[PDB]
Amino acid sequence: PVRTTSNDIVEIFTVLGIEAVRKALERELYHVISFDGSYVNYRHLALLCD
Amino acid sequence: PYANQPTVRITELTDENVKFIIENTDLAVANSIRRVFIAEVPIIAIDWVQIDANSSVLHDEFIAHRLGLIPLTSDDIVDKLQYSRDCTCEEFCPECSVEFTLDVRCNEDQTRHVTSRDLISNSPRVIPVTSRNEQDDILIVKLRKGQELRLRAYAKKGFGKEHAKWNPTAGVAFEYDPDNALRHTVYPKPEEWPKSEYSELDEDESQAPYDPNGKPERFYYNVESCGSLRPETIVLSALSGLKKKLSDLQTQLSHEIQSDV
Amino acid sequence: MNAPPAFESFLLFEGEKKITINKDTKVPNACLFTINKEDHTLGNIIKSQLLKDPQVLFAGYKVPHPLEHKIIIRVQTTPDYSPQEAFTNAITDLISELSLLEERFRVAIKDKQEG
Amino acid sequence: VSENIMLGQLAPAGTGCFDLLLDAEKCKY
Amino acid sequence: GRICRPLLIVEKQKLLLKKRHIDQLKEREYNNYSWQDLVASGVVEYIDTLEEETVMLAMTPDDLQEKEVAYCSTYTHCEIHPSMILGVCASIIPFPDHNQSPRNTYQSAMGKQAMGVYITNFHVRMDTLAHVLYYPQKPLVTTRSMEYLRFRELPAGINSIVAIASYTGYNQEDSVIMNRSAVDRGFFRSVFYRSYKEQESKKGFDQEEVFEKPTRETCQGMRHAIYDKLDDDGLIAPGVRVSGDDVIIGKTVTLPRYTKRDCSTFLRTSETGIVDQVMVTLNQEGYKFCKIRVRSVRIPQIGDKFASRHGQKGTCGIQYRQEDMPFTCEGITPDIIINPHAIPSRMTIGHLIECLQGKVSANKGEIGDATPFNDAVNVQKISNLLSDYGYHLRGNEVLYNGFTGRKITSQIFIGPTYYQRLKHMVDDKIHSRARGPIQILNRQPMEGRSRDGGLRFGEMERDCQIAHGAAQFLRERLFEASDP
Amino acid sequence: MIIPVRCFTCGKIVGNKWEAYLGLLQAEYTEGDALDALGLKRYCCRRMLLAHVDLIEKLLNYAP
Amino acid sequence: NRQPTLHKMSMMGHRVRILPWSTFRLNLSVTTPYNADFDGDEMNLHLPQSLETRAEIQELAMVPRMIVTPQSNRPVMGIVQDTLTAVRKFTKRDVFLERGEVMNLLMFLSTWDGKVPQPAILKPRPLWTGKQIFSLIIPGHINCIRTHSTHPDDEDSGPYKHISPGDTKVVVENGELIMGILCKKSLGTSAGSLVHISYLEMGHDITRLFYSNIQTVINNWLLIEGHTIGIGDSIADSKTYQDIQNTIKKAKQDVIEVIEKAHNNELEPTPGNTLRQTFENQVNRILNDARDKTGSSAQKSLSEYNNFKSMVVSGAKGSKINISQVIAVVGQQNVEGKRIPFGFKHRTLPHFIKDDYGPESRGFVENSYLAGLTPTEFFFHAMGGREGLIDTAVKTAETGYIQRRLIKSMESVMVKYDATVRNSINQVVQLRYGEDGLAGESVEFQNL
Amino acid sequence: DFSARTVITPDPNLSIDQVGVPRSIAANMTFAEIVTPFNIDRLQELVRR
Amino acid sequence: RRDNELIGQTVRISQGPYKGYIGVVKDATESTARVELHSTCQTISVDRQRLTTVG
Amino acid sequence: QPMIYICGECHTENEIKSRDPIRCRECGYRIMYKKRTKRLVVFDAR
Amino acid sequence: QANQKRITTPYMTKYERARVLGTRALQIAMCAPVMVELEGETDPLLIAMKELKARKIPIIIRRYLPDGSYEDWGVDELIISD
Ligand SMILES: [Zn+2]
Ligand SMILES: [Zn+2]
Ligand SMILES: [Zn+2]
Repeated sequence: PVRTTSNDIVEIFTVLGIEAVRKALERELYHVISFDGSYVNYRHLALLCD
Repeated sequence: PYANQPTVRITELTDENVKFIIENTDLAVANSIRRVFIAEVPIIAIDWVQIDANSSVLHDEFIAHRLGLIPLTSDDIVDKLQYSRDCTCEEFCPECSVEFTLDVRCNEDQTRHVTSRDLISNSPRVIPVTSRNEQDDILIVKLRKGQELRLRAYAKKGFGKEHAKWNPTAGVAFEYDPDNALRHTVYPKPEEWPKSEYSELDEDESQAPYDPNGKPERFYYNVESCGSLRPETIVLSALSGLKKKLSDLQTQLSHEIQSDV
Repeated sequence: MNAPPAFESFLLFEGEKKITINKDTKVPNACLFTINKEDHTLGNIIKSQLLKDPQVLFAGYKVPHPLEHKIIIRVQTTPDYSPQEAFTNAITDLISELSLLEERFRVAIKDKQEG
Repeated sequence: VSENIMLGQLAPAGTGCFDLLLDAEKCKY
Repeated sequence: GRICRPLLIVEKQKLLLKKRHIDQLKEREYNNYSWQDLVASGVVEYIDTLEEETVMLAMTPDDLQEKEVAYCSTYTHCEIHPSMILGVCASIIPFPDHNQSPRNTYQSAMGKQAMGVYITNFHVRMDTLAHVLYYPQKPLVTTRSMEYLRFRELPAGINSIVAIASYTGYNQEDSVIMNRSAVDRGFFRSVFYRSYKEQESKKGFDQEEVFEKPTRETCQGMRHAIYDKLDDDGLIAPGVRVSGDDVIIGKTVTLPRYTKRDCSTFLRTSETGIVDQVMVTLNQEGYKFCKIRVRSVRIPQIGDKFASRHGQKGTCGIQYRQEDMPFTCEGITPDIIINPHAIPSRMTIGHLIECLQGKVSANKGEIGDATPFNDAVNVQKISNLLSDYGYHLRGNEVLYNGFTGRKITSQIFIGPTYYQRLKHMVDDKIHSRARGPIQILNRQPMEGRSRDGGLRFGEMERDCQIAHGAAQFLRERLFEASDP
Repeated sequence: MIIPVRCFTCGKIVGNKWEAYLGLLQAEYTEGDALDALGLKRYCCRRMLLAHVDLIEKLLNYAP
Repeated sequence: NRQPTLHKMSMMGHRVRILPWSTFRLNLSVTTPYNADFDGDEMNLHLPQSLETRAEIQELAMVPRMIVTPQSNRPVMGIVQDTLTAVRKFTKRDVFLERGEVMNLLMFLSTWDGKVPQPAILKPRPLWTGKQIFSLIIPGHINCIRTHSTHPDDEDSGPYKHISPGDTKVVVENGELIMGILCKKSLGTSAGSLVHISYLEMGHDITRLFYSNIQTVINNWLLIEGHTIGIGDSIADSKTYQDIQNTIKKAKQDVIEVIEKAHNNELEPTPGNTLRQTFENQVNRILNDARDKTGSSAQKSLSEYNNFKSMVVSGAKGSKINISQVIAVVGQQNVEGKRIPFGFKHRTLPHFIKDDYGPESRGFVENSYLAGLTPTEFFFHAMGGREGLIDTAVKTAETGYIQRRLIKSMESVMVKYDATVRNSINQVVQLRYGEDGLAGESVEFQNL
Repeated sequence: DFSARTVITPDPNLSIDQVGVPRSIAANMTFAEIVTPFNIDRLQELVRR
Repeated sequence: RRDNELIGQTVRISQGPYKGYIGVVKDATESTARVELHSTCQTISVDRQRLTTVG
Repeated sequence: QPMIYICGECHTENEIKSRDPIRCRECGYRIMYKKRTKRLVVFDAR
Repeated sequence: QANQKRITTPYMTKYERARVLGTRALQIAMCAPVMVELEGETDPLLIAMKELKARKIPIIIRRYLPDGSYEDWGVDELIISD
């Protein structure tokens, strides 16, 4: 019940909340941008997720 | 701290090309001489056209540009003529230009080949190369029955840097170190490369051994002239031109050293 | 629309100097010769002739831009000598070499025609 | 910024987030 | 509407196209035996896409022979030649089976933009836009399909001695270096023909237009331009030089600078042409109708786009003279120099093979057969044939630096390659504006070079300057430089 | 549409070689041997004579 | 400016240089931010008509100040095609320059004190090395450590770690290139390169000069060395071709065996995948292994003089895959991530039998671009290419609409004077920018 | 206003902060420079030109 | 400073680098005129002293 | 007023004046071409 | 706001520097008095820049705060970084 997560940010917001979906959204964006080996500063993903 | 003592050995001399060899000189002097043969050797060529009538299938700029590329005999005349920029006349005077004329009309049913023979000049010394008394005449334009081409051209003195029509060379085969002794090139598979005509090596060998104390010497040349200037006149006019440029530069230099104070 | 005149590479414009000498302040006994309306034809021969002078510590040439038709030649010499003097001797040496090469070419041509 | 841009005013962005005043205490040529 | 194509019928294991047919087809001009008689003989059949599902094809007759392992053994049709799957703009590509497919697509899109001789009767046609090349040449490396496309008769390019090398760096990032001396001899030189049309309308007695040399004392809408070139009839004469902002057709309309206004037709800005011919006739309404074809010689310069037949597109980075260009042991300077960096990413090996076959064709005295699928021609055979003329079998050649004469350590690759000049010149694209005309609805700059319009400082630009925090620039561009 | 005057690469005159080149081809000569007889050794000039298309001959079929 | 303006560097400040011809001439290193190539691209130019705007652009949007980007805290403009292939072939261990060539190169240095360095070889002939001149190109006394593209992994562990045999392990100390071969990993747009360190330690003006110097000097040396590409670089010895043909003949035989197993029901599905999916995965695996094996064989056959290798090592343009496709084998053509589908009734083309899942029938291009593609392989390759054109022509609308949506949602969000991040409504989004109040330009990767 | 557009070209002889602007675009576009005793001379000559 | 007599006339440049080039004067000034060179496609400014009217 | 125009095939310099219908008086062709100007049109052979 | 306790950063921002040089350059272009020496400086930009390096610019930057308050920071009190 600690590491089990999902990619559906709606379910995260409905079950865990707004700070959880904030982090889950950042993890999903980071995964989308890093899959091709690229990298973007965290301050940008954070500004968007916030 | 001084100049070199170069030598020359001509291996072939004809009316079309000259093959010579320069030894005991620097690569810079040999390359600059090669560049002068193409860009700083004066020659006479058409640089002004006035089309009075042109009913041919080729527009005026097409004919003018064609006429400019026709080589004109300039062996002894180019040294006497002057550049239009320095000449104190106007229009196109006989001391700074050579007037040409063309008047052709196709009256017959057969196609009329307007050739360089039809270019009538006022000076018998400056005439088209093909017209000089084998080689056929240069083709300017073909005419159909009822067509006309009438103009009045003027030739001027110029060099290659202004336009390629003023280039008296048709190829300058400059070569040095046929056997790759200085290793200026690095053949990854020297056995796959052919041997130069000036190479002196057995067929069992590909390239000469490396020479650490070696310097570029024995520069080979093949100056193929277009026909305007004899192959030897190009070389003489080149060396004289480069020596004049250096003389003028030395003059401007002394004027700047003196102007200091 | 913007094709520069062909004569603009060799003819000097009204009031423009053919050569300018600028003393280099970075190191002593060095100068920069900015020659207008010239190219690698003179820069290479002058560079090479300057390198042969043992009293010349540096001799190089460059074209600031191929579209421009100017050239800059840098010359550094020993304290007992002078860069202007080196550039002058280098031109004099090239003139003597070309004069000699011309006479030996006329001789070679005469010998080849007569056979 | 979109509003000030539509009105052609200095958008409160970068060089527009402040105002400059003259200093009479230092104007001593 | 059922798209179909012909195919050679196949019997049990052999073709029906015997030698007696090829014999009759060779003497086609004598015995009048054409394709119709070939189809009527039951040798060829038109097969459509829906019938191809039930058909078993053979690419070549070689597939019909007995092999160690039988693949099909029950063929029913055969392809005449596999190269026929290509279109028109793709058939002109030499060795298209040696290049990346996108490149062949980009070439098929460039072949339509290449200059040449679009039609033989170009002096009579008064087309609004026409580009004619001075010296068109047929490609030394050609495909056997061009004989049918008539590319041999109306070519669209020039065979250029191209050298794939980095010379001063002016050919980087899809750019090329040209030989100024070649350009002076008419290399890729072309002419641009533009036709201007106009007519005088007699719609009613209230106001009628007429061609006549306008006059300052009587005309109202006369620009600052001089009308002296115009003839009495208001039309201009051929052979006259006309620049931008000049008048070529003097038309006036009667008013309801008194009783008549000037309605003349001016030339487009930045043209500087010469009038080639002028024509006068009557339209459907029986009114006077004039067409003026201006001629402008376009010399290849920096910015003009050139492209080979393999997607290798680029603009002329700089023009070096013959003294400054590299050269081989013999006086062969490259007409064009391209950056080798465009070859590995794009993988246009056909460009290299074309450059090889062209050198062999030029030294052998023939025309290279670059048919796509031809087992009788590969890179090894071309390499062996090149070694017989005293050249490196891989096309490389020793070059000498034109500025210092020193040899180049890396043996450069050089040879004849058919390049094409594209209608996308820089003179037709260069644009500038400074306090010009503005629209009527909104007092903002116009749109287009033809209207001296301004450039669009779009939203994406606003976003960029917002990121820079440049509020004054963003204000000057959206308010002070556009519509204060 | 008509044979150029000089070779774009080198500068050798080729305008006086077209008629002679055609005159050799009709004489049962091969394109290579014909180019050799005219003195075109470099592949640049041979390119000029072997890749040219005399389009002017078709333009003269139209009345002036 | 150049459209589409994607990032802030697509609009940079430039100083005017008036010259004759009618084209906008740019430096080659500044072409990467704009994503501009010279194949006919057009770029706009806006001229500010006020001293305020002139100073603003001179201090906020100039090219030197825009070298490093906050997007990924690394430089966006770096060395390019010729200057990168030549700098690779220039900094090698076997590059020796004479007194004439050195004087020719040093003349193109703006940041030169006029003192010629003592050559690395004084006898029997005075000779300078490429690294000895590059040391003069490098400004200040920066320090850096990188690794060349060909740097083996078994070298930093064993002996010779500090004295590399292949001249890898770039080491700059006190502004001198002590050793190493430079490439994209040391001069490109990567993080921690010599340029990034030059922009951090030294100012922006110094890095500007560092860029110009590299371009001028290296291009003037390349004028001597020269770089090219031809058939000689795409050809391999008969041994390599035999190894390639044998590898492909074996791959096709294995696929034939996989087909015989599935046809005889001797193939079982894998957990979580269908029998068909299992078969296609096995076939794709066999073909991918063959492509990798042949590609490695081609890479091993390239000589140190090969120009393709010279392009991939420096990273100027291309990759090993391109070489494998030009020399050994193009590979399998994929449509929508899968092999060529049965467009016809159970067939890819009417030239193949029905139900032929073999490699040649489903789009395995066993030939290389040099050997030439067969008709079927050409058509299938055209399919593989067309999918790339379609994607490149369709993604532009969706991505541009996304860029617009993202801007309009975050266009007023800014860092106020109290260091907090607020929107137009004065609401607080972050008490400190990026939770730390630091700009993304000066930061860089480190190790705890 | 005060904008321009044309094809680009490589030029290794320019710094990264430099742009090669043709003489035609530079002649049509202008910059409003204020007059001062430091530039009254230059601006005067340019006006009379 | 506007010599309306010269504007529109055909002139032949009798001195300087452009010697031999004839053209039509687009704009005239007390000192220099703008001649539209017939030969080329470039309008140039030439001192009126060098110009020579034709016909 | 005095326009010595040319015909498309008949090529005759019929003096067609203004306020008239374009029509060749010799053959009836409706398309007319103007004659080359009398101005001095020069050309630099470059 | 109490000038004795100013919470903003003591350094001059890149935007503040840009606007300071711009406005001061405009002033110099309008023949305003110069504070420092002008050995060979005429272009108002170079003059304003030397004035910044010398720290002799008579301008006060009014940094507005989100709450509505403001802090007046003079060009001499701010620390120039670039
Ligand atoms: Zn005279
Ligand atoms: Zn030639
Ligand atoms: Zn008639």
